[PDB]
Amino acid sequence: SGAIYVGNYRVVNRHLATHNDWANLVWEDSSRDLLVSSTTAQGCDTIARCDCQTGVYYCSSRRKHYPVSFSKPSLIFVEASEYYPARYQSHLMLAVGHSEPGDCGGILRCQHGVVGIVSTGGNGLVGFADVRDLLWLDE
Ligand SMILES: CSc1ccccc1CC(=O)N1CC[C@@H]2[C@H](C1)[C@H]2C(N)=O
Ligand SMILES: [Zn+2]
Repeated sequence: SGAIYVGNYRVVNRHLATHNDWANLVWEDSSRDLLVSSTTAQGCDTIARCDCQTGVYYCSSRRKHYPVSFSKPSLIFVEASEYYPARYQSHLMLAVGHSEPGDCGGILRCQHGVVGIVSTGGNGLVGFADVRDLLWLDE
């Protein structure tokens, strides 16, 4: 679990979105595993606007942060899941690193701010859904 709080928006994994997230829906993209809902309180997270390929992510299954190198956002095999079936996540970045399913929602950050959230992985990989292209989150 986990979310990004920026302005009057809450960014979560679409597969973990709650009833309240869907009742206050702003945008969702099944192909990206993202959902953005509106909030009453103002969030103070900063979204990164960059092309960094290195950062640090939080891994709840180890209670640890790990530094990683990750690929640029691209279309990639997501193993047909319970929430979804086979298809290629768009805007997904991969790194070598530990992850388990509840790891989804952990934040990946670079020196510029939030880059994305854990969204795929397995067999020694970890996938992050990029949010740097969502320029509207800042307004
Ligand atoms: C960190 S995910 C993971 C980690 C180790 C082992 C297995 C997984 C896979 C997993 O259970 N997933 C959650 C639901 C859907 C795909 C990934 C998500 C998507 N974005 O399509
Ligand atoms: Zn950066």
